[PDB]
Amino acid sequence: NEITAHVINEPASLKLTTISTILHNLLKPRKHRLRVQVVDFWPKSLTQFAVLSQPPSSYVWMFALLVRDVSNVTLPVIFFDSDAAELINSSKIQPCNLADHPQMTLQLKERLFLIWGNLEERIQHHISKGESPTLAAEDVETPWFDIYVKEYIPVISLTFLQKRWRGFGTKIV
Amino acid sequence: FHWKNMTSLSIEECIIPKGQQLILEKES
Repeated sequence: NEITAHVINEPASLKLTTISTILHNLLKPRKHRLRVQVVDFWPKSLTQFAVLSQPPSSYVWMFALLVRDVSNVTLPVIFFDSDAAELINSSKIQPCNLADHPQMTLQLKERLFLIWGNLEERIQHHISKGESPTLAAEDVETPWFDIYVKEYIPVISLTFLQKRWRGFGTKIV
Repeated sequence: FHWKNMTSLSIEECIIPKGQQLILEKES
């Protein structure tokens, strides 16, 4: 599990735990560190990686990476707004209507290639073939990198299904 | 596990409440 030179993390004192530990004494906000591989993502079109926040045309980054740890368990990690900008780490790649920006979409693809390798290609391959996108993960080797996540419960009883995780302090280089 | 975020995702879910944000910010 040798991490890519292509992903740098912010200076932090958090130590390495596992996704198994995260899921298995109260439910307050937590801050974890993981050594991880991307196994899936949402949404399936990179064209939809930025959404409209404020009309008429103000967009923000919003997507999720399904990540997998040494302990063979997955976690959906949300990259939103400034944290997603941190990851993308590119002046020329900005939130907008991506369908209207083919060149920038290609640039996004190329940048995200550095964190998930041929995952996107394979996911799209399966969609066109009429097969499940989850097949893609086992087709390819995706790179390893350290990731920071902030655990929290947004306002949408109160169970674990109600927790969300958000990536941060992680940049593609 | 079949996670919700792998089918649907909204801006609601991405917003960290101000109180929880403060806890994370201080511990940093």
